[PDB]
Amino acid sequence: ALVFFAEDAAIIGLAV
Amino acid sequence: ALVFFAEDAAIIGLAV
Amino acid sequence: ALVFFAEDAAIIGLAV
Amino acid sequence: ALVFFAEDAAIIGLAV
Amino acid sequence: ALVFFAEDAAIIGLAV
Amino acid sequence: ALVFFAEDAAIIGLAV
Amino acid sequence: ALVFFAEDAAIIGLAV
Amino acid sequence: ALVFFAEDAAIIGLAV
Amino acid sequence: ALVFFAEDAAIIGLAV
Amino acid sequence: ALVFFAEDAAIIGLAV
Amino acid sequence: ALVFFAEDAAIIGLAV
Amino acid sequence: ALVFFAEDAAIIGLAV
Repeated sequence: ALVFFAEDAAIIGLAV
Repeated sequence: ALVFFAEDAAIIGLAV
Repeated sequence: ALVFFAEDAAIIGLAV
Repeated sequence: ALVFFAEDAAIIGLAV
Repeated sequence: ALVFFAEDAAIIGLAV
Repeated sequence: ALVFFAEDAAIIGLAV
Repeated sequence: ALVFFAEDAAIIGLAV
Repeated sequence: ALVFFAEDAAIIGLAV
Repeated sequence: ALVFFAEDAAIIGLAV
Repeated sequence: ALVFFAEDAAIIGLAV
Repeated sequence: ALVFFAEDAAIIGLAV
Repeated sequence: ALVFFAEDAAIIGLAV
């Protein structure tokens, strides 16, 4: 799976 | 809001 | 073009 | 995280 | 199918 | 323009 | 609604 | 940044 | 395949 | 046009 | 919910 | 990388 990143604090993974 | 990242140079935020 | 990032290991570019 | 909405019944969250 | 919402006035469905 | 919605609290517009 | 464009020939609308 | 196009009238930019 | 357009200068194709 | 697939039962087309 | 498909091996569901 | 599918004929991969 791919893991995108986004700041939400911390930078979290968004895994697909 | 979430902040995505992209290189455009520098790595800019893309906020949603 | 923009370059997004994703972990796949290593963090790869995804260029648009 | 953001929560989008969609009807599926009920209107469910889609969290990112 | 899922139905997203968007204001366009009225709030319309966007069905997928 | 279209206005999507997301909970972030409050439900904010995301306009396109 | 918004109308995006894409070549498919001709350039067609994609309406949302 | 990239600029997408959409008819909304006129054809507007959507910049990212 | 579909070809989207974006200004980047020139208007480039983005083919899918 | 492209036709994506999704299970919804049956696997339906999503045409663009 | 919808289930998209992607090869990752095996073809996995991506449910929304 | 992930490989999505779309009919375009044949069903082609779309790799990310």
